[PDB]
Amino acid sequence: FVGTCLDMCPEKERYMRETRSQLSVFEVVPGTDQVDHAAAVKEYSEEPLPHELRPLPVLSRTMDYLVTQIMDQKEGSLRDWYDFVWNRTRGIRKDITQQHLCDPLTVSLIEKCTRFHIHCAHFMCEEPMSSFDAKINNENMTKCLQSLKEMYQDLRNKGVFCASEAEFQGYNVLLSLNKGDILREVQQFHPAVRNSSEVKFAVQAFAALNSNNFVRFFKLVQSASYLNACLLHCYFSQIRKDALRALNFAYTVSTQRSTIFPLDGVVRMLLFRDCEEATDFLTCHGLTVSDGCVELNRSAFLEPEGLSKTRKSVFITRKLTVSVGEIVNGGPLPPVPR
Amino acid sequence: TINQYLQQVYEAIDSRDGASCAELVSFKHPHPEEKCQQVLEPPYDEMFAAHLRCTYAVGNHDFIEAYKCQTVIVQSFLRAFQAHKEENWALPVMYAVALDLRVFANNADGDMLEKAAELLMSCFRVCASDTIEDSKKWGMLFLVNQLFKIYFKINKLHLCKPLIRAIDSSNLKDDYSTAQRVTYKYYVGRKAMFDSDFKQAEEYLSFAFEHCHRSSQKNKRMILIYLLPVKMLLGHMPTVELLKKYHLMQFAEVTRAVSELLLHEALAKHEAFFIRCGIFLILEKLKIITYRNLFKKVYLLLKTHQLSLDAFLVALKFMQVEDVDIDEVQCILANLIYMGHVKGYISHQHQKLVVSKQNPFPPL
Amino acid sequence: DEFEEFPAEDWAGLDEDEDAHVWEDNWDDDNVEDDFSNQLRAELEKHGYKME
Repeated sequence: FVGTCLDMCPEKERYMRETRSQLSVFEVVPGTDQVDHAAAVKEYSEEPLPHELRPLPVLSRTMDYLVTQIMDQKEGSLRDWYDFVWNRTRGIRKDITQQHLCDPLTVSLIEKCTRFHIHCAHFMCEEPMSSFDAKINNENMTKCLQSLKEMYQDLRNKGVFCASEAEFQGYNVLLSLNKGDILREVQQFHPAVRNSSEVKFAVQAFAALNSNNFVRFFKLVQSASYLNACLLHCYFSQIRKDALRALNFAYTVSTQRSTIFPLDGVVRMLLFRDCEEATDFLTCHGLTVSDGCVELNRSAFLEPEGLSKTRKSVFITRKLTVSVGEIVNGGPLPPVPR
Repeated sequence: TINQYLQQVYEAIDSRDGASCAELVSFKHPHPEEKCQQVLEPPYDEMFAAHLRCTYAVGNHDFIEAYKCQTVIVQSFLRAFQAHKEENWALPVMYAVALDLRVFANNADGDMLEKAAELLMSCFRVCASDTIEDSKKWGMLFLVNQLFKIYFKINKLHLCKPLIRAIDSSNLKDDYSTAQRVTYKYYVGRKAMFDSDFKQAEEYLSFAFEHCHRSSQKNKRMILIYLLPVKMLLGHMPTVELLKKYHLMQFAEVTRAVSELLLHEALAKHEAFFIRCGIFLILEKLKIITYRNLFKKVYLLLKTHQLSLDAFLVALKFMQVEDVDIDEVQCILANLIYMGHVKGYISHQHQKLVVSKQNPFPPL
Repeated sequence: DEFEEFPAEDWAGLDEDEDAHVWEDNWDDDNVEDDFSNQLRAELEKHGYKME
C-alpha cells in the first residue's frame, strides 16, 4: 500500500508530543510550549493508513533538509544531537524497509544514513556511556550494510548498474576483518567490482591484518579518504597490541636483558598523536617508557583487561577540510529547501 | 498398473523389507489419494499418493509442485518414522527422501534453499533423538552430508558449529558406510581451511585423499584442487609426477616459485583460474613462506651469522612490489621471529640480524 | 564444481591407490647453483656488498 502523505511533519503526532511533553529541543519555536509546525519531523517510538509514512520525493526533501542545516549547527548539548538524527534516520530506514518500493534514488537514502553512521563511529567516541553506546551503533551499522549488500544484488539481476556500487562494498569488507569467511565473499564479487580501485585497497587492508604487517597498515590509512580512515578506528586497539607483542619478543636475547628502543620511531610506525599519548599507552601495558627511550622486556609484559577507552586519533580528522554536511551527501549541497 | 504398486508397498510394510525403497520410492527406475486411504493407514500411504501427484508434476516439468510434494514426503515420513517404535527397516527408505530433495530443492530459480535447509533440519532434530542394533541414527551421517551441501552453495554458513559437534561426539564415529565417511571430512576440511585451522583440514582431507574409489575420476581431482594449498601452507609440497599423471599443471610452476617477483608473475599468468575455485586469496598468504625461502637464498649466498638489512631491502626491491622501504623489511622479519620460522633477534643499534648457529632456522 | 557421490557404497582396503612418494622434503638443501640464484648474484654483487 502506497501513501499520499504530503507533509514534512506528522499531522497528528506533534499535538500528542505537545500534550505529553516529549519534545526535541533542537526543533521547537523559541519560547517552548508551542510545537513548531514548520519542523516537528517524525519520531519513531502492519502500518495503518496513509499517515506516518511518506512517499519518496517528500522523504527525499526531508533528507535534503536534514543534510543542509540540521547536522551543521552546534547549538544545544551534544547529548541529543546523535539521538535526534539517529532516531530520525532509523525512522526513514524503517519507513522504506516495509514500504517495498525500490529505485536507485532509494539506495542514496541508505547511502547518506550509512555515511552518517561511519562519521559518528569516530566523532562521538569520547561521549560517556549513556549518550553514545557504541555497541548498538556497530549493531545498527551492519544491518545497513547487509541490507545494502542484498539490495545491490536485485538491481544487478534486473540489469541496471550504479556509480556508487563499488564504493560501499569496500566498506563492507572493512567492516568485517576478524571474520575470515568474507574472503569467500570476495571470490563472489562481479569482475568489474573486484578489479576496481577501492576493493583492491580493501584486499591490502585484509592482508595487513592477517599477516600482521603493521607498517603497511598505518602507512595505508594515510592514503585513503576520510570515511575509510575513521572506519579503521575500531582496529587501532587490535593492531597496536598485535604489533607491539612481536616487537617485545624479537629484540631480546632470552628473557632477561633489556633492549633500549629509542623514541620517535614508535610514533613513526605506530600511528600515535604525539609522545604524550604514547607514554600513557605504554605505561598502562606494563613496560617502561621513562627517561630517554622505551624499555623492552619479555617477563614484564602482560595482557590488558578492564577499561580500554579510546580517544580521537587527530590524523584522521585532519582530512576534514570540507564541513560535516557535505561528507555524508558527497560533493555539493542543494541549497534552501522549503 | 496401479495394483502392482499397491501390492509392492503392501509387501514393503508386511515383510519389513529394505529393498522395496529401491523398488518403488527411489528415482532410479521407471516410476488418487482416496484409493490408498481406502486400502492403507494414513501415515503409511500419504507417501504414495503424494508420490503419484508429484511424479505427475515432474512428468510435465513443474518443479514447485514437486518441491511441495517432497516437503510433504519428508514431513509425513518423519511422522510415520516416529510412529515406528524403534526399528531399523525404514532407514533404507530414509535414504531416498533426503537425496531426492537436494536436486529438486536446488532447482526453483536464494531463500528456497534456506527453506529446504530448515525443513531438513527439522528432519535431523527428530532423527537424532531416539535409539545397539535397533538404532535410527545409522543414516544420520547420510543426512549431515546434505546439510553441508545446501549450506555451501547459499553462502550463509555463519554458524555450522552445533551441527558438527553433535556428530563429532559419537560412539559409532569410526563405523558407518564408507562412501558417506569420505564425503564428511572433505567438507570439514573446507571449514578447516577457512578460519585458519590448517592442520585439521590436512588430516581430515588427507584421510579422504588416501581413500576413495578410483572409478569416478573427478573426485580425486576435486580433492586436489582444494587439497594443495593446505600442504603448501603446511610445507610438504607436491612432486612433478602426480601433476603429470592427473594433468594438473597450473600449480607446478607455483611450486617452483615457493621453492626459490616470480610468484606474482606466476599468479597473474593464470589469474582467472584460482578465482573460479575460490583459492586466490588463500594463495597470497604464502608470502611469508616465500619470503622465508628468499631469506634462505640470501643466507646461503653470503655465508655469515650477522646479516645487514640493506641486502634484504635490495632483494625486495627487485620484486616490483609497491612501496617497500627500510621500515617494511624490518617488520616482516620480526613476524618471522614471533611465529617461529626464523630464529634470532633484530638488533636496532647495528641494523644487523644475528641468527642462531646450531640450527639456523627450523624445518617444517 | 559439485562433489558427485560414489558409485559403490563399500570397498576394501586394496581398492584405493596412491603414488607412495608425493609429499617429500628434499627441497630444504644447500643447492646454490640454480640459475635464478645466479641472477641475484648480479644484484647483490653490483651494490658492492660481496661475500663468498
